[PDB]
Amino acid sequence: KTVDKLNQKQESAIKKIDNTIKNALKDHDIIGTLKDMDGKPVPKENGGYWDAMQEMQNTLRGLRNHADTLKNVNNPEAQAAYGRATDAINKIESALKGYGI
Amino acid sequence: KTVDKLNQKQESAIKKIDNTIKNALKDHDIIGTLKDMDGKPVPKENGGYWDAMQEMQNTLRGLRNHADTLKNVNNPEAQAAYGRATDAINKIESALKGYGI
Amino acid sequence: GKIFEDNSLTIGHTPLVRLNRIGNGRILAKVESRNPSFSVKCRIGANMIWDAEKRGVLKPGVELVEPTSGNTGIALAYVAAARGYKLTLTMPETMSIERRKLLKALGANLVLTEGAKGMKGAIQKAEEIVASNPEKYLLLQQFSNPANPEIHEKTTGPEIWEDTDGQVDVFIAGVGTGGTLTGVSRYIKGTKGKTDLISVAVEPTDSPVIAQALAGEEIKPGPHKIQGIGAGFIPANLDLKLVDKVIGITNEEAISTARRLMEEEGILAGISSGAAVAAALKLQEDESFTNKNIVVILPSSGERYLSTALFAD
Amino acid sequence: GKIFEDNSLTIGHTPLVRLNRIGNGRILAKVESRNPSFSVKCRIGANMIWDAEKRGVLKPGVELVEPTSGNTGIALAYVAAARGYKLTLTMPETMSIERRKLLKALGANLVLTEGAKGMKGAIQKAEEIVASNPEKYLLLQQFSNPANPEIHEKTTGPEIWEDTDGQVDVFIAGVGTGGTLTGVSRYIKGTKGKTDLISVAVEPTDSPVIAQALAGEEIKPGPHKIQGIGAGFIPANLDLKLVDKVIGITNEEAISTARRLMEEEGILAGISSGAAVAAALKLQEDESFTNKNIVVILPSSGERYLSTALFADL
Repeated sequence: KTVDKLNQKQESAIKKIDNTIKNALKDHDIIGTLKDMDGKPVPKENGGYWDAMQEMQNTLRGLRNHADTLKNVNNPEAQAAYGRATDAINKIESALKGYGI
Repeated sequence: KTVDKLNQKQESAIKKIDNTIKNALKDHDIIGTLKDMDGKPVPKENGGYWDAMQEMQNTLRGLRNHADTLKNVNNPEAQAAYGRATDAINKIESALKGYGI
Repeated sequence: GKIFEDNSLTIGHTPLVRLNRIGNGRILAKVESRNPSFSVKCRIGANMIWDAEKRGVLKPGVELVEPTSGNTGIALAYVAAARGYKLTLTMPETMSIERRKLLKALGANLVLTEGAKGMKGAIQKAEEIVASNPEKYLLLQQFSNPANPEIHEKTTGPEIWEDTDGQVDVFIAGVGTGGTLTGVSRYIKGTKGKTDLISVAVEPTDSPVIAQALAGEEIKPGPHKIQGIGAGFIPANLDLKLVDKVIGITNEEAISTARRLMEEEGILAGISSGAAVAAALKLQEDESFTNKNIVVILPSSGERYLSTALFAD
Repeated sequence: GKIFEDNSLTIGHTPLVRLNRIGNGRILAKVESRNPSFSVKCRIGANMIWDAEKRGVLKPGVELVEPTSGNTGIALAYVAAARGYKLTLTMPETMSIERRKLLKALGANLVLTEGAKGMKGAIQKAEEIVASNPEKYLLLQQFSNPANPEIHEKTTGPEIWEDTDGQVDVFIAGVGTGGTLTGVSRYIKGTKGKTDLISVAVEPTDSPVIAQALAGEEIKPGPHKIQGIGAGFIPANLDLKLVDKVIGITNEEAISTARRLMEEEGILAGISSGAAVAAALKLQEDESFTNKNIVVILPSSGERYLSTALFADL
């Protein structure tokens, strides 16, 4: 019955995962991404145009990276975080799969 | 060398002709009518509001009637008014002839 | 098979569709939005320019110029893009952003004239532009130029003839330039020798100049909502000797019948398309026409008009 | 001659046009916006419903239901209008007013699902509606239903064969459902026995799942701007055994090339049309393909997209 101590790198990955889930997964973050996919951001910038698509890509890339860090780690706290990341990714992918078709 | 005195009816037609020209013919009246022809009329409630189309029809019908009244009258003041009416009708007709094609 | 050398050569061979829930089933609607720029005007955007080439007037350095606020601008724009010509269009500044965007994407040069001056303002500016260098610029003149009815005689008419197997009785077309009506009737009456054919012009009730003209009455045009027809005068490309009859349609009749084409027939339709079909419907009220085959022209798709009052609910 | 009994029978026989100023002149673009509802999807809006009649499941009282935010909604809407069926579409509430209006005019019943739930929200509601009365409702299922590639095999493919007189070398299509690519390739490779043909799928670089799948990599979809393709998974109607190759295209490449189609060729084109033509352009950089005949699909007209970023600079 083995359990390994998390390092800073892994404790960081867990911290960032729950953060980007709270702040970068809000409803208007997803709605914004969908409307950007329909071509209506609107593309003009009077400042703070925000490029929701780009943010959402970064959110995905981030989650996928922290998930990689925590995937095989023998700590249960790491595996719970890996689950939360995997879940978040599936929340996003279900929202945009098959959109616009 | 004959000249006839104008009656109440004709003096009225002369009065109405010059009024509808300053008041019911404005750039905003012609522009509004053109935009109504394109199917995009301005929403309630503005002064001198929509339908500019209906107003401009009323304006045309009015001018055409007063012109009819003044057409054969032997008075020079009547014929000058008839000219101003005829002119206004041509102003409007030149604006919308061939539009949207 | 067929490889078209450029998109202007893809015009025509628009389908003829039976209207099942509108009328008694003898109304055959020719859908003219099935075209490269998606309007009946595609036909003359091509052939007006083709013709200018054949006559030799259009050659290197020569640019095209036309006043139009309507589909003719879109038809000239895509053809000039496909055949590599410079196009300049004049229209009043009343033209919306979205419509400007559509013409610019097709590479047209847009000159917006003064709104209160209206359509004559544009016609003036176009002529002033041709006047600055009469050698450089070429004016197409959609209302006068005989290429316009010609293409309908060479293509549009033959199609109606071929697809109906000579059995068309009444032909109904709204009149913007008159080119469609003139040319089709000129093919069917003249070339196929059926003088039986009843050609019906459709105009708005609010600018009923064809009815005024056929009655010897003074010509008294007005503003109307049926976009694409109702020129407000008798254009040179309308030959009245071919016109047997004219039916006036109200703004409301056109808009309601346009909505019926989309919902009941699945056919995307603009106001003028509803107008022409409503004329066919009025013709079926007269009991002499009830057993007769009616081919009606459907000039444009409702999608083009999506921001307008055509969609109210 | 021909009288069509209703507008659904007018599908097809879209023109094949040589691109003169784009590429070297061997790119042949099939303009699929010349269709009753003006998209390549007109073809499956019809036969998905035709097929449903033939199988007998669609009969009196039975209404149609599909989740879609794209052209498939427009293609089902007009066919249900022409053949007299009751239609219900589910899409997220992100859909613009103008697009709603277009579907309503065609008589579709619209159910707007919760925006944050996205496209799964619509797919769920669609299933719940069919679940409420399985006898009354019929789900078309554009990604799985075999009627979808079938027309492309019966019509789209045959046309490409005939118009080119068997001389097509490369066939290029963006993949939304995969139906076009699958069915056309199935006609040209299978039925006319030309296995030489190179079938090239086009997807966005930001959701490159076909490239991931062909490399045995994990599937990692993302948001992209190319509307109509980039489903974000391998749809059942995409048969990979027919796919010889896949080219990923950037948002900017598709938009810039769409604009080139309208300005240089006179062809109204939406983003996905620029995408497919840009793939043909990338293929001509490889000098093994420079002399080959390339037929590329052009699914939609830019006019449909007139309010979007496809038209930016004034």
